[PDB]
Formats: sequence, C-alpha cells, structure tokens
Amino acid sequence: CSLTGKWTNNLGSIMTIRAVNSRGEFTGTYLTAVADNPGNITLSPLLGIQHKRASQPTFGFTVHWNFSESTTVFTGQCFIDRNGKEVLKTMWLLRSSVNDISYDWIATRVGYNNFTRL
Amino acid sequence: CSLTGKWTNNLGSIMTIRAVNSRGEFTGTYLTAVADNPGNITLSPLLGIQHKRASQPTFGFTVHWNFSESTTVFTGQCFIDRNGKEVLKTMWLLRSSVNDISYDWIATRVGYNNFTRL
Amino acid sequence: CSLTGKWTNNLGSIMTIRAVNSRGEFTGTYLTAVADNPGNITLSPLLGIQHKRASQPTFGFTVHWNFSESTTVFTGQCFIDRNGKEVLKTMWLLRSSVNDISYDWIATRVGYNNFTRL
Amino acid sequence: CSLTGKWTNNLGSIMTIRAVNSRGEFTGTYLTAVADNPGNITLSPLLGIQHKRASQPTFGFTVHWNFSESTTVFTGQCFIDRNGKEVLKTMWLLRSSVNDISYDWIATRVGYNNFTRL
Ligand SMILES: O=C(CCCC[C@@H]1SC[C@@H]2NC(=O)N[C@@H]21)Nc1ccc([N+](=O)[O-])cc1
Ligand SMILES: O=C(CCCC[C@@H]1SC[C@@H]2NC(=O)N[C@@H]21)Nc1ccc([N+](=O)[O-])cc1
Ligand SMILES: O=C(CCCC[C@@H]1SC[C@@H]2NC(=O)N[C@@H]21)Nc1ccc([N+](=O)[O-])cc1
Ligand SMILES: O=C(CCCC[C@@H]1SC[C@@H]2NC(=O)N[C@@H]21)Nc1ccc([N+](=O)[O-])cc1
Repeated sequence: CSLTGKWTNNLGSIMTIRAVNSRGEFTGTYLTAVADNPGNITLSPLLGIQHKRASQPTFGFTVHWNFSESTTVFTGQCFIDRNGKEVLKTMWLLRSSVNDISYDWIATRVGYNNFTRL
Repeated sequence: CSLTGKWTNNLGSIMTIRAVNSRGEFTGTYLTAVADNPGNITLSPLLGIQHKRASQPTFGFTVHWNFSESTTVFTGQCFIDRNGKEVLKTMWLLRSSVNDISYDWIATRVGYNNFTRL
Repeated sequence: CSLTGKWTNNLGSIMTIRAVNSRGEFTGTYLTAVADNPGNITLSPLLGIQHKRASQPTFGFTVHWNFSESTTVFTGQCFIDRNGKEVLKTMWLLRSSVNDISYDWIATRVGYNNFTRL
Repeated sequence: CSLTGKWTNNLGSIMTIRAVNSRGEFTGTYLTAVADNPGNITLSPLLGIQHKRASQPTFGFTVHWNFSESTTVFTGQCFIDRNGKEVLKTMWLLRSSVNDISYDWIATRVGYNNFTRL
C-alpha cells in the first residue's frame, strides 16, 4: 500500500506514481481514458499525500489537467485482501472553470473510482 | 489569484499557502477549527496544484491531518470580484480510515467551504 | 421543524412544501433561480420524507425538473436556533441525463444549499 | 427502465419498488445490508420520482431509515444495454442527525451504488 507504481481504474484510466517520501508526499502522471473532449486528452501531473504508518493508509491527490482549465481531486484508502492484492477505493471531485462566482453552483462533479495495480 | 497567503473559511479554519511555483504547485499548513476530536487538533500540512494562466484558476489540495488517520481533499476556484476581492469557493471530501474494505461505504464525507483572505 | 411552508435558499430559489403527513411524507413545488438554461425554467414538483419524532429532523426530497431530463435530490437537517429561527442545511446531487452508460462518470454534480423561511 | 420491481446493489442491499404512477412517482421498501449499527436494521420506506418519457430515465428517491435518525437520498439513471439488461447507476448522500448547527459540517456522507434486477 505504497501508492508508488502503476495503476488502472474502472474507467480504463491509468496513473503512475513515483516514490513516496518520508512525509508521505508523492508525484505522478495521470492518463484519463475519458474527458469532456477526449480528443484533447494529454498526460497530466498529480501531487498528493498519503499516510505512512498505517498498513491500509488513507490518501489524497490533485490532478492538474494539462488540456483543460478543470482540476480533479481524489481521496481514498488503500486496502489489502487475504491474498495480498491491493485496491484503491476512491471518491473524486471534478471542478470546472466557470466565468464568475454566480455560476459556482454548476461547477463541481462527484464520482468514484476503484484502482488496481497494473 | 495566487493562492499564496493566509485564508480563513466559514467554519473559522485558517490556512497558510506558501509560494506557488511555475507548475502551480504549492504547499502550506491548515489549522482546522473543527474535528471529530477537537482536543487533538494540530497544525497539518497541505499540498496542491492550481492553474497558472487563468485569472480565476481552479485548484486542488490535500490535507494530511497530523492528528488523525483521515485525509481531506479540497477543490475549487478562486474568483476576483469587481472590487478586486478574492474568494475561494470549494468543495471537499473527507476520507476516514476504516478497518477493512467491507466498511468502505461509510468512509467518505462531503461538504463545502468558502475562504477569504486574512 | 415541519418542512410545511415556503422557503428560500442562498441561490434565491424558492420552494413551497405542503402538509407533512404522519409518515413524514411531503410534496411541494420548487422554483429554481438557476439552471443550465434559465430561459427554460418552470415550476417543478418535489416529493420527500422527513423524520417526525425529532425536534430537528433530517429529511430528503427529489425534484423532478419539468423542463429538463435531469433530477436533483436534496438531503439535510432542520435546525431550530436559540431564538426559534429555522434553517435547513442541505447538500444535493444533480443527475444529468446522458446518452449511454459510457458517459455515466460525467453525470453527477454536487453542492449545498441553506434555506430559511419565507 | 420502469423502476418498478426488485433490485439489489453492490453492497448486497435490496429494494422493492411499487408501480410508478403517471407523474413518475413511486414508493417502495429498502433493506440495507449495511449500517452504522447493523444489528438494528429494519425495513425502511422509500419515496421518489423518475422521468417518464425517456427510455433511460433519471430519477431520485429518499429512504427514511426506520431504525436511525438519518436519511439517505439516491439519484441516478437507468440504462439498458444491447441485450436488454437494466442497471441503475446511482450516487447517494447519507445525512446524519447532529445536535446543533455547529456540527453540520460532519453530517453528510457520499457514495455510489450500482443496482441490477433480482
Ligand atoms: O474532462 C475533464 C478533464 C478530465 C477529467 C477526467 C475524470 S477525473 C474523474 C474520472 N476518473 C477518471 O479516471 N477520469 C474521470 N474535465 C471537464 C469535464 C466536464 C466539464 N464540463 O463543463 O462539463 C469541464 C471540464
Ligand atoms: O476530523 C477529522 C480531521 C479534521 C477534518 C476537518 C474538516 S476538513 C473539511 C472541513 N473544513 C474545515 O476547515 N474543517 C473540516 N477527521 C475525521 C472526522 C470524522 C471521522 N469519523 O469517523 O466520523 C473520522 C476522522
Ligand atoms: O439545470 C438543471 C435543472 C435545475 C437545477 C437547479 C439546481 S438543483 C441544485 C441547485 N439548488 C438550486 O436551488 N438550484 C440548483 N439541470 C441541469 C444542469 C446542468 C446540466 N449539464 O449537462 O451540465 C444538465 C441539467
Ligand atoms: O447506517 C445508517 C442507516 C443505513 C444507511 C445505509 C447506507 S445508504 C447508502 C449505502 N447504500 C446501501 O445500500 N446502504 C448504505 N445511518 C448512519 C450511518 C452512520 C452514522 N454516523 O454518525 O456515523 C449515522 C447514521
């Protein structure tokens, strides 16, 4: 349950995460399989923090989409089953860019993602 | 709309964001006014990314609570009003640590926060 | 804290709730101040249930928009302050209609609303 | 994609929904497989509205838990695949009862559920 490594989710997206430092911080790269405009998809950086001591840590990360003005955050927990298989159970918020504060109500989508190791 | 500086929210929490780098990455600290167990609250680190080009950027950040096994992620947009006042409109997910995957359904809280500058 | 009566929220929307029955069921109407296409807004029906015994009951309701294929659900709690003023604190999910299951990930928005009496 | 009938979800919960009327309104009964205190689980009524014309309608419903002061709302869309199999793709908010308005921030959980016909 070090987030380091390569993962895929139920939508077919993949992400790679680099070494987790002593503070639990990590960087990585996210390839979404889906977007509002999938023709525009490019690789997008992520940055987050996990807990370090827990065997099944909670964590969060931000994805700065490099092809959109939007941002997504993911949070979840890494679980290990009887056979040692890891799953990241996550929920996310996807924030759209709107023109002014009077449109704020329409700007936040929610969903889930389950990730397993590639 | 650089997130650098000190901010307070509607619950009375305060966060301090350091320099935003050329990628839009930032670190800082978060002092929550509230918690499951407020007697345990300690200053906690945050790490996130904002968009750089946009005058009213979207952003995300993760708070690793230093007194809990939980994690929060925030995402939102920084708006500049006609008088130049900045407001962060955010939504958040708070992930609790549970014992095993059968409890995953109970583990994610959602809410909002509006921040203005200190 | 009977939801019967007229209420307004922070976005300026108004809803009117009819008699709450002995099960806590209620119907009413909802006039949203905002929409994807505000030129199309029409008064829309709502249907929900509140708890009956509690002085500060939790509740939920569904709004079937009469001008959209979307649906919103609201859930929250009615609080009575020390002066007897009632506030509904709510969160909502707004479900859009998409063409097929491959688009399901894009279809759910989240937000808040605070209501007070008219 | 009439919600009428018997359904189960990914957590093992079941629900039965009665006839949907001409306004799209329906009642039913929900048996959750999980709860904060599963020893207390009893059958709980639901009340909601679906859209009528759409082949793959959106909908919402409220579950008034009969063993808790909490309430859940579900919203989603009913999809039909090439072989005629129905799936309800839903997101939910679970509202807890808290003592006063200053605890409101902790009171709303979010998640998903996928339902198929029994
Ligand atoms: O499309 C985008 C950017 C890419 C988002 C991919 C999401 S992240 C949650 C989910 N999990 C995945 O692995 N991938 C999806 N942004 C966007 C979408 C819609 C709108 N809009 O205005 O409707 C604006 C920006
Ligand atoms: O209490 C905690 C850790 C601190 C969370 C503070 C939240 S972050 C969203 C909101 N905005 C703020 O400025 N402050 C609040 N975690 C926690 C809470 C509940 C449970 N639980 O099991 O119920 C477990 C851990
Ligand atoms: O616009 C709509 C229908 C009206 C929704 C009003 C929302 S209910 C939550 C909030 N509280 C209020 O009082 N009013 C707002 N639906 C819609 C919106 C966006 C999209 N979309 O595709 O982006 C599709 C349908
Ligand atoms: O436990 C409860 C009542 C039952 C909730 C069942 C949920 S509905 C979303 C999900 N889908 C299912 O089919 N079943 C689950 N309420 C509750 C839970 C936690 C707390 N709390 O304070 O932590 C208070 C009330």
